[PDB]
Amino acid sequence: SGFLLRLAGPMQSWGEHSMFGERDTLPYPSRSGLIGMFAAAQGVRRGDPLDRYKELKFTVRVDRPGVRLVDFHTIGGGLPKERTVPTAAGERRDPKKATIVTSRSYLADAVFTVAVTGPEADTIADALAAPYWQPYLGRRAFVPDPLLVLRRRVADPVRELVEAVPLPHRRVEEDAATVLVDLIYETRTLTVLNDVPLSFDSKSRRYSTRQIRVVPTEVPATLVAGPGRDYQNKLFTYVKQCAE
Amino acid sequence: PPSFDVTIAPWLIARSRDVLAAPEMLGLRDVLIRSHELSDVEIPLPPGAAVLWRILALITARITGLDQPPNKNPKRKWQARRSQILSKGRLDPEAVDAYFADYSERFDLFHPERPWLQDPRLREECPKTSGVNKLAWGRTAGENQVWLGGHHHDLDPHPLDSAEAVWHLLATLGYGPSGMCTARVVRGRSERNVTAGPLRGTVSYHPLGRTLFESLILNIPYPGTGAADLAFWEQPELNDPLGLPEESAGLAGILRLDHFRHAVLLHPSPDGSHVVDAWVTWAWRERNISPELDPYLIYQTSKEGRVYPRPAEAERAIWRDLDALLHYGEDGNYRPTILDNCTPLAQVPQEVLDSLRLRAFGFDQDGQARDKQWFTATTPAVLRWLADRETDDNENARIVRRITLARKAAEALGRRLEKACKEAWKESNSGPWVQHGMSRYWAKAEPVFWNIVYDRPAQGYTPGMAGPGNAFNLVALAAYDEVTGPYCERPRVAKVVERHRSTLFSNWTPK
Amino acid sequence: TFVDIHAIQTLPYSNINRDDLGSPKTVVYGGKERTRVSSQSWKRAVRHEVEARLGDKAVRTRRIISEIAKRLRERGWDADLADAGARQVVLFYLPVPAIDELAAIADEHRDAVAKILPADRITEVLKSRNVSVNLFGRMLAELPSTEVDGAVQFAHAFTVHGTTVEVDFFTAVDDIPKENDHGSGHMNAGQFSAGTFYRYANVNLDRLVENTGDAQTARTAVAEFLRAFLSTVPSGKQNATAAMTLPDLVHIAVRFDRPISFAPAFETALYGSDGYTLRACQELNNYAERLREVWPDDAIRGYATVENKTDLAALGERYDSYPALIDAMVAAAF
Repeated sequence: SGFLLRLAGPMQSWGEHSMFGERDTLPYPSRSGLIGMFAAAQGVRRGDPLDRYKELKFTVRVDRPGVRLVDFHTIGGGLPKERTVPTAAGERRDPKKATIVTSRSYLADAVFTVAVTGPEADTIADALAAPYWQPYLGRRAFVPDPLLVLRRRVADPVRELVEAVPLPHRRVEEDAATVLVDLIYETRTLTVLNDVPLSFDSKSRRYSTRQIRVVPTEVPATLVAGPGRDYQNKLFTYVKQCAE
Repeated sequence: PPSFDVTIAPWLIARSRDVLAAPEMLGLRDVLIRSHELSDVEIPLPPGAAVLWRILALITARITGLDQPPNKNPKRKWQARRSQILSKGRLDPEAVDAYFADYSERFDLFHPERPWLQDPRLREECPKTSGVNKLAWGRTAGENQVWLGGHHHDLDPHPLDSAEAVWHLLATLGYGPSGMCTARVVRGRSERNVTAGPLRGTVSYHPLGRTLFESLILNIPYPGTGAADLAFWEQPELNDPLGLPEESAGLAGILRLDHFRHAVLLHPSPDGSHVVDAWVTWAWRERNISPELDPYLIYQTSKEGRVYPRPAEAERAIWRDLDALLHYGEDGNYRPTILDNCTPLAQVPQEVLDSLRLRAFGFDQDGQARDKQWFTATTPAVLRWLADRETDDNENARIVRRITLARKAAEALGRRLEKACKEAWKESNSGPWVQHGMSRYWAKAEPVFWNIVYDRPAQGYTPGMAGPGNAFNLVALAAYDEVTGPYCERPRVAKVVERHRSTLFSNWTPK
Repeated sequence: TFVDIHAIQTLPYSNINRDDLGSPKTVVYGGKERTRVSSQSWKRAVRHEVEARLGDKAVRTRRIISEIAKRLRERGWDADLADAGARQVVLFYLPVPAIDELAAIADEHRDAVAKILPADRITEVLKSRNVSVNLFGRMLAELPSTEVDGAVQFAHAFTVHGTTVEVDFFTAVDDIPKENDHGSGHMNAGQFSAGTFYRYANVNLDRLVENTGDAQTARTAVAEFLRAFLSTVPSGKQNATAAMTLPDLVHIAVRFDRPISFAPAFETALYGSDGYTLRACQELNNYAERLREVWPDDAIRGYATVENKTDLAALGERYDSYPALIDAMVAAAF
């Protein structure tokens, strides 16, 4: 069981440890984010129990790391002296000091191939194919890849990440095989981070620590696509035999 | 009556060294007594963790460490003693109950008389209440704008769990804004202003091991021999808002737990497990700098003789666990004294040292009243795995030599790039480039680090050579060259930017 | 039940929304730099135009006081003195279900028209729309209101070809000359960039109409939304670089399963020395063809174009004009 989401598109930003103006993202997706996306695809309002999404497994193969960019983001500026974002007491600020400036970072031009393995994976897949809310990647303004769900049904999808999945073009030496690609499994762990989601309600966001271990694996060089227009093509023909 | 004592009430998220499944809540006495069974304890707020780990270390030093040096070559004999407690393996339960026996009446948060590290007199004497919003972090206060950290309209105050209340409380009592807090009428005198927190805007470094026990005793800084003093909750009589705060050479006065610059209070709910209102205001109005500088922080000297903690930087947290790696090095003046008296070999630990790991709780902020970000940093155990997995002495030493080298040079070029951008922008106009340059520089330069540790072909330099091979230097040229590239068109900016750009080329040791 | 909208719009030499240092915001997609306009920009620019019309279609046309016909008139409450409130409901704009309260809690009391202060009950216009709160998320000057979201997913607009910023050296000249001329006001440099932006947005009427009701009111809100999405252009430095334009290609599609963007079609940047509109049009077509023949679905597609050279097959049936396309698609949406 399981399916292979294809995390790609113009921009991605999985945030963490940022409860102020300055927002930051991780160099790889976080289960809280994509579990929020499945939850958004199944129609569970914030505050509902998320126990159903427990018992899931997410190994993610990073195709390209992508470069980090900072997004400057001012909110409430230029508006007249009687329209901004109120204060808790209700007394607005002076228009010269009214707007609030947040500089939210984001990860750009990267593509990940996650491998979901869970008991509810089939309904999750069928929910992503038709959701009850626009599914996004990190934040609402980021639009996901069209091929959000690369392969809908595969037994042992991890083996599919280790072999027979298209990769974007990169420098490959002559008649060289064994090109390394990093994938994260969850001793010899890399880091601990607040990912497991316990509650999404806006009144009390509650998360917990989760282990992460990045293993650099080797893949045969027969997956690297060509210079341009070849990668998207090869992945289309790859998603073509999904019916078969 | 509502009551909540940290002794037995569960408020600390704890997990054992076992399976690592279903961690659960534990009180203070319970996580202490069976520390030998628990892997580690944590609370979601890194500020609250930076103070929590200080009170925990002070407690374990109240009983375990005995926090009192003997008098026959004291320092040395003390290191021996604590090495013996470490050799034993755990805590004495009759010692734990023997320490609470003297203070079983102190730890109630909502004690009607003299509560736990709060000011009971501040109940009255305050015209208005500061509100729970100001006590909670990342929550919109009266003047803030209701956009982030979940809407909280100064009204319908979502009551906080007593656990969250002691977390935010312990953090605010540590890191704290300075300026225009709730006014108090002391002896008929009212003074609406407040000083800043003692740890505000600084990164803390706490060593942690396999079991919580050795972590606790390793977090014990050598108690400066002096007049034995007590922490805040031990003092028999409540402090005077006016007057100079008591002086303390003992560890209780160097862990910043003898007197705090703030004074908070929790208004209990009839249920007893929720806080409804709070009070946050000045507790001491006359300035006082703490002697015997904090062993956790990193201090750097400026001109004129003043010593100040190196401020935090979100730009360093752009990559995870960056400061965590300070266990390598070390590093040129950039090292906490607690590490300088517990991590090396001049101490008497034998095998827990071979599994020691560093952790860092940082909360960058402006020194007055504006907060920017928090972040934790636990060192990657994988860097230990690589050194152990090969089982070759020369390779076990070549690997760690490669991590040490890459880290030292990495931060070296980081600061060299900072001064490069500061002089470039400060001289261009005759700054705003440091934020972008640094952010993009670490964000980009850390995958190179992981690229060098696995001796994989990195930018600039291929595996095989001795050290970092001078590669992230090229990464610094990339970040610097692109952050200021579109602006170096006219010859003025071009020649100044270049003149400062001819520094990154050093060290730059050739092939 | 997902109205997806794509549009190719070529903006001339200007600077719509600058960065933290003057440069225009840029993403690096498919390896190459690409100037972009933030989603917020093209949002506050559409919204600020929607209300300007929807919230004005119209106090002189449909009106709010023009009620009673279902709570104050065909109810008995002074069928002639109907102005009972009316005039008592004044001392933003709602739909109809939330208007039942408008003519509802507007009765009872006494009344006091014999010559009118209970508003804490009607004021909740936004708490339950204010359709401008179901289309787009909450307001920007009112505390949250049970419905913080949403619905109208809006995507960032990046160029379809790598464009580098270009420095516009400019100078200010003082008009009072001393005996040492040419002492201009202040030399400086302002960065600008031109290019052909790709834009995209989604409207989820499914989970939308609920929050409201009258499918006709919802229909009006989405139709004016699409017209505002094509019509509007941000208000950044326009008074110094007039960059007002219309999209050279408009593709509205109604999908009954899930919204889909065509951004990856523009992954491989386009090299030039020629124009970019025709190449972008035929390339978006090609991507729509392979994607359509790989993920087959019974959806509706329509598009307008300001160039009669090519024939775009995969984009549906080529309507004649933007408002005709919008009308036939909003109608075809239910």
